[PDB]
Amino acid sequence: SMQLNQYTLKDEIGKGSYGVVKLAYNENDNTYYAMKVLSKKKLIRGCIQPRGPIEQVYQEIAILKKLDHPNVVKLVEVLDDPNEDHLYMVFELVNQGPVMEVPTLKPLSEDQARFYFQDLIKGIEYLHYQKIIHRDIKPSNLLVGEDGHIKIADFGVSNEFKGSDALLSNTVGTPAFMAPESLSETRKIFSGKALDVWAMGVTLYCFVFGQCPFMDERIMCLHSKIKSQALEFPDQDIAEDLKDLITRMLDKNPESRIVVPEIKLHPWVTR
Ligand SMILES: CC[C@@H]1C(=O)N(C)c2cnc(Nc3ccc(C(=O)NC4CCN(C)CC4)cc3OC)nc2N1C1CCCC1
Repeated sequence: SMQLNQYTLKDEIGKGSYGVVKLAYNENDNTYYAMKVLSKKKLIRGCIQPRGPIEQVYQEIAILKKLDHPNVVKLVEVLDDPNEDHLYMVFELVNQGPVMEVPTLKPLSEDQARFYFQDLIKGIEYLHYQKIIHRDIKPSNLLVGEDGHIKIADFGVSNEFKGSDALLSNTVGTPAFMAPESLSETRKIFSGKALDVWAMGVTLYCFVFGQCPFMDERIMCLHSKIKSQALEFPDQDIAEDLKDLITRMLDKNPESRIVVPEIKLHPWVTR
């Protein structure tokens, strides 16, 4: 292990382009946390020129500091010495980790999917209320806590807006979960809340089938399938109310796509 202020850093629980995540034991309160460790030098290294990479991280932090909800992760501390390369983001630990990796041969049951989907609705409703568009909803960003409920993580590409919805032009997120309106070659403008609904719909399909509705290892071909291919369900066999709900979330037109208030009232959700 190693010591970092009051924390004892232990097993590595994650890694990515961002850096790494360590299990961190706080010696003052005898509690485990998740510590994301980022290198400023490594971060330095709809196609708008975004703000710089360290600056994106501070935007993520600013968003996380506004959020306090049982189905959203909780940032507790940021350590950022101006004379050090590393930035540390300390979160409350979410015991059981990501709900699933996709693809998997082990999909969730319909009832287990409903349970988590209800948590996902509650978290997204809260985020939208707080004027945050998440932009990277997918199963691996939904963490299962000790109480068995999911929490929405990874606000790395999330947007904060003022007014009734965001007006977005940047094509960010995970390709398999991006909505068709975000994928035009033509520079255009799209609303944010519907992006999250689309991603929820892909997520729900993944929950019950273990594989995404649009799949291709070639990202260019994946984008084409999302824009042009009709949604199809395998033969293996889900309830018709579930197919209806997924179908409505995966409406390619964001003007007619189901909205969160309606999702809350859908038969599959309320049973
Ligand atoms: C801090 C970033 C983010 C967050 O926002 N919070 C709050 C968070 C809270 N708690 C966790 N917890 C755990 C996450 C992953 C694991 C785990 O078992 N990881 C494996 C280790 C071996 N490796 C080869 C494959 C992965 C265990 C966790 O808790 C015991 N993760 C969190 N994550 C991330 C979610 C994926 C990476 C970390």
